[PDB]
Amino acid sequence: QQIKDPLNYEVEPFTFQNQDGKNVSLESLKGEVWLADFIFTNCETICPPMTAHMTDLQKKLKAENIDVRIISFSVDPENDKPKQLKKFAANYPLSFDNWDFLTGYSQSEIEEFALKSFKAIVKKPEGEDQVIHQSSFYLVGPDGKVLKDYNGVENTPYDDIISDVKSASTLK
Ligand SMILES: [Ca+2]
Ligand SMILES: [Ca+2]
Ligand SMILES: [Ca+2]
Ligand SMILES: [Ca+2]
Ligand SMILES: [Ca+2]
Ligand SMILES: [Ca+2]
Ligand SMILES: [Ca+2]
Ligand SMILES: [Ca+2]
Repeated sequence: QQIKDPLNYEVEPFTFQNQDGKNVSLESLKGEVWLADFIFTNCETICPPMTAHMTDLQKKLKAENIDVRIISFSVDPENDKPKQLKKFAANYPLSFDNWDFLTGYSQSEIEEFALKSFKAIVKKPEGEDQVIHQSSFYLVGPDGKVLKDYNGVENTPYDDIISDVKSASTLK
């Protein structure tokens, strides 16, 4: 199975901090397939579904014994410190074993990283957000190129994403 019309976007170099305060870099992800999304922690009124979907994705990949990493980038890094990241994650039955939630950057940095790497327009919350616009899941290959995007908000094609993770792993 060969991966379709790959997006081939180049993820910019980065070093951010995870929920345990540990450095995570693009370089550190070299040779690994991974999945990426964009989240914020501060929502009383309806929280977006992305982390819930990603949680069920994480479970499905664990069940097929698939080597993958998961990265969630914060889009409100001023509020989302490593402790807030932990407390958010606590609302979900997810494992940190192959998932990092990242912060340690300004709003400007992440906005520009997201536009260059993923062609995504991210923004701060207005204290709330159902979802404003799409939000997508991205598949990144072992050499740091974005290969595919998927809808993380509704009707996530879990089986397609799993099949693409397996194919992106090939020949290594
Ligand atoms: Ca790097
Ligand atoms: Ca940095
Ligand atoms: Ca940093
Ligand atoms: Ca190096
Ligand atoms: Ca669920
Ligand atoms: Ca791995
Ligand atoms: Ca905020
Ligand atoms: Ca669903």
